[PDB]
Amino acid sequence: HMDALLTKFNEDRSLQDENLSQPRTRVRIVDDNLYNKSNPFQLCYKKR
Amino acid sequence: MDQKASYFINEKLFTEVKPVLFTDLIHHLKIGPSMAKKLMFDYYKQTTNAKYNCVVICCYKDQTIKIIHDLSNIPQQDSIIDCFIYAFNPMDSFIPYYDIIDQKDCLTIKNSYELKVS
Amino acid sequence: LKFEKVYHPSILISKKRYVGFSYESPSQTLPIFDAKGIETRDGIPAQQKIIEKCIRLLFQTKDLSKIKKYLQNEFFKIQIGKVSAQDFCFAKEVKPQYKERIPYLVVKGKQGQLLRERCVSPEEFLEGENLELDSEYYINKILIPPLDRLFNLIGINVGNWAQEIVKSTTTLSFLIKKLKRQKEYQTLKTVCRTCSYRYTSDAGIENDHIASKCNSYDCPVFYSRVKAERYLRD
Amino acid sequence: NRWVEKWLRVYLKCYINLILFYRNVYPPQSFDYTTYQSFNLPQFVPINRHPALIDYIEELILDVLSKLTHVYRFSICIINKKNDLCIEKYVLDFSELQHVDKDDQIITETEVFDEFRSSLNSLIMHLEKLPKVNDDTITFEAVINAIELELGHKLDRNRRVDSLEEKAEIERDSNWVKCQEKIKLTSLVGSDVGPLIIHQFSEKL
Amino acid sequence: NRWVEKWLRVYLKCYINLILFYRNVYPPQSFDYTTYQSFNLPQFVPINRHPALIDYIEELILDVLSKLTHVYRFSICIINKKNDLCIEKYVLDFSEQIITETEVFDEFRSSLNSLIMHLEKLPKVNDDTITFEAVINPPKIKLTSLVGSDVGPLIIHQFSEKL
Amino acid sequence: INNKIDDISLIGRLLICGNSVDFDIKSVNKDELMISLTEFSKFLHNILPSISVDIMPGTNDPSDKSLPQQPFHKSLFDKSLESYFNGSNKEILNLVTNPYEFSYNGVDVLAVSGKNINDICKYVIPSNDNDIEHRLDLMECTMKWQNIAPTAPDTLWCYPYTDKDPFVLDKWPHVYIVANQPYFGTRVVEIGGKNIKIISVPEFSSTGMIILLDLETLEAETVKID
Amino acid sequence: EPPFGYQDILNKLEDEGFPKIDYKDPFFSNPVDLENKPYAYAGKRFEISSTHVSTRIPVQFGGETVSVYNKPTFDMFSSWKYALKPPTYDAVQKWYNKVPS
Ligand code: SF4
Repeated sequence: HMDALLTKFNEDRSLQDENLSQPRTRVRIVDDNLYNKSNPFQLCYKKR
Repeated sequence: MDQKASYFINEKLFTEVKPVLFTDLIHHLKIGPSMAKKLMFDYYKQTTNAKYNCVVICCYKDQTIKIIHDLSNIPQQDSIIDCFIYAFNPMDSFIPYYDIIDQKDCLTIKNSYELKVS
Repeated sequence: LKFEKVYHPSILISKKRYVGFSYESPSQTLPIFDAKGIETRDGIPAQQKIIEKCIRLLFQTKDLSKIKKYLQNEFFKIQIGKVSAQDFCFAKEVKPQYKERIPYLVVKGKQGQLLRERCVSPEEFLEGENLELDSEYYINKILIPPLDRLFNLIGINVGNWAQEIVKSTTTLSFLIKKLKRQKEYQTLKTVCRTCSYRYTSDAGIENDHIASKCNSYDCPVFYSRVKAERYLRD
Repeated sequence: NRWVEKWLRVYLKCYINLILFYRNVYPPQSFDYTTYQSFNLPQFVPINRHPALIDYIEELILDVLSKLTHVYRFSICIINKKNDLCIEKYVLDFSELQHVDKDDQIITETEVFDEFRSSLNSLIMHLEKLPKVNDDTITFEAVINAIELELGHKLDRNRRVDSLEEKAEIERDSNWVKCQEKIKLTSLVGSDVGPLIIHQFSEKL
Repeated sequence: NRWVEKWLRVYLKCYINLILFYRNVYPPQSFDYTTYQSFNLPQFVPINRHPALIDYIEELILDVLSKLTHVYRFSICIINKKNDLCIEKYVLDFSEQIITETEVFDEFRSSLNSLIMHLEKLPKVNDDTITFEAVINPPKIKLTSLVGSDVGPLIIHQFSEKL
Repeated sequence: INNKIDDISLIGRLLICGNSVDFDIKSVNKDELMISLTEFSKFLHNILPSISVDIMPGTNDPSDKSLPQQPFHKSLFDKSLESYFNGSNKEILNLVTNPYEFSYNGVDVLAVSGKNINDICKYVIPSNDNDIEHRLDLMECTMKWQNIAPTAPDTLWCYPYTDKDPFVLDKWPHVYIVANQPYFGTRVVEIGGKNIKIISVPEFSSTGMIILLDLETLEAETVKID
Repeated sequence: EPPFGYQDILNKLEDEGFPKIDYKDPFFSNPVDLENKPYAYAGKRFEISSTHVSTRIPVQFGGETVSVYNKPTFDMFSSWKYALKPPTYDAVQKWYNKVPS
């Protein structure tokens, strides 16, 4: 089909110009929620 | 000239018949997904008596990502940029089985917090 | 002299002891059960229900291995502990007069074999073997109504069946068991609030407390909810 | 062993009920693709639930696994309502089994499930690649080409039977009858895992 | 003869009894399909419980296997109206020193399993308005063959031309 | 699968909300629960090198069937994946409840698995009806009053609510997540307290409509997975 | 081969003294029950039967039931077929039609 021809047309991204043994890490995620609070909705350890 | 991939696809297609979905290619070669699209296109280009064809995902998105089953039709993706070819299937249906694979070599995008053994 | 709904088999131990599949006309099918006059008193309902199902099974297809698996299943229900707990409700004449239907529910058994004939509290909140037991007097009192009424004339010993049955990931198993009886208890709460809708106008959020405070001595979901809430204290 | 005939039971469940699905001997709307009929399936195998029928299927598999060394070749026979002539004879094998040896090694759960998934997918492939004409009026029956058996006399000789396990065993020898003993034959890719050699083919007419 | 006589005579008597039940020459619920097994088989073996009729078919199969040594092509036709063609021709073709007792005793299972495969897979034209007649040689007939007896010394072609 | 390449740049840390494995309780047993849970382990150990995940049970996956619901560790995972939560305490994956206050240095967002509003939207509603644009505003209401939505709330034998922890809490988020609707719905409404974006992510068999959320200009982006 | 009668067979069965149409003794489908002996009964004999093929008396050809009473012999090439009638197309079809009803 011409779907394969679209892949034939798009030869510009040979490898996306990534090293590809380099992981480009994406996010500097903060996640302040995880450690320094009790979760109210969570169980009680003495109850469990 | 990367036929080093192609025979490995040939056993998994033929000598046993479990389909490749993506992950065998990334396990074998650790090539790019664009390069994997090129490789699967090359396998499609150098097809000789495929028992049945694959169906592609489409790179052109328009807030839609659909596996094509109306192969002749163009399902809401009319001004199409491209397609990523994968899921070459012997069977009637496209189901693989899913398994843990080596990923420390194969992970294209790593974790924002890398896991610690601690 | 009418015709009046003859029976294909008939159990015939005594005077005024009918039971057969009665049916008035040949055009009818699934012949009507007849329970007139029958010897099969207080009349604790589980004996009547197992005798009815046993006769229904013995009489629809004329086979006895299904009776075997049904009676063995019922002895598992008593033994392992899946008890609906309306199965045994005795009542003395201790206070015509209706100072009766007293709370006395002997399915409980005895922990230490200590209290003589005192399985009294029908909603006693404790663990497993003070709600179900295997070796007692009422296992004899449940093995005699099949044997005397039905199994005498056929000769098969249901007491031999009782004698044959009387002897003969895990945290995820406990988890999925809690899920099983949690969905069962929520289904019981659903049944209870749909039952208790007649006292609210249309409200549904206060339905839970009125559903929890329903106390019948005789209701076929209430005792299952009692043992459901017996489980959740653990 | 114990785990290996569980794998044989699941593999034969997949094989038998998949042949039942692709021959349209039961309506396809009763079938649904699934992984759980009493155990863990390797693939999503279209299984109709129909508890008499699945009782029959696990019955037949527990019959075939009961002998487990006489059988060198389990098979599935396909008979029309029109004639008793064989339409297809799907070949399976119980050759060089672990269970006859009773070797503990090796489990290789993912590897044996891998080769089972391969043989199932080959069964899928050569069950769509023959066409669909006269899709109804087909039935099912079993056949075993086995190397050294005769058990059917165990009903006889005035035996007195006491245990349910040998009640089952007398049902096993009761259910099986020796028959009286080509046109086309097609290839199928078998599983080639070490302890479970299942060299499975197909026959046509 | 030569030691196939006993299992051949019980095979024809049980074949007649199975024809009598599953094509209802007599009433279907006039039988006992419960307490008799013919060979080591799962299925029901419905002999007529009539002592005079079991003696009648006893003498029938006993005399046809008395004339076995020069017997001709065997059949059973069920007749109430004009059909004039054989229904179930279990042709007893006389062969002839092979020692086959166990194997032929197993072989009469598969003959009788081909019989029941012809019997339970069989339509219904009319209830009880038919009568059988053993004979040695319903709009339209139909051809159907069943299994042979190659393991047995005598081969039985076991044709059943229904209607 | 690449949008060349910006989809990876937008995507953050994986957030499921409820519905980890669909099943019905009266038809399930041991091994078919582990079949779907180990295939969930396959999925999560497949995606865990790529994207870190935060997981929550609560409507039809195993739970207390309450809004405060204990999230079940060590059951969703095979032995390959089981040792990661022992190795990494809460970073790459942790078990969180049906509500959770995910805070990105003060971008507090609330999750709901959906049952809390889906029982109101379909199961227990004879009245208050003048259907995505109707049901979108039911959880707007449930956000506004912070109130008792469901019919069996807080459902605990010991310590249900100790005058600190309402199941629909009192501290308000910037986005509430609710799940398992027929269609997609994503509006934003401003109140006198804060701004709140409405998130109704559909059930996955109802065409998915899978969503990006927040945190650049507080903007959401769905994509049709069918 | 002149047969017996047509519907009067039932009358003949009544005439020698048998039941005109037999109604079945309730039977054990599983033979591990009956405490694996028909002698287990009450003060009088009831001799409860079994429809399973282990506890069946054979067909009584004349005055004798017959088995081979001999050694079963193993065969080298032999195909063995299954004797249970399978559920049909029609049974599963009517069962899936019964699911909406
Ligand atoms: S337990 Fe009480 S409220 Fe519930 S259904 Fe029974 S009678 Fe009604």
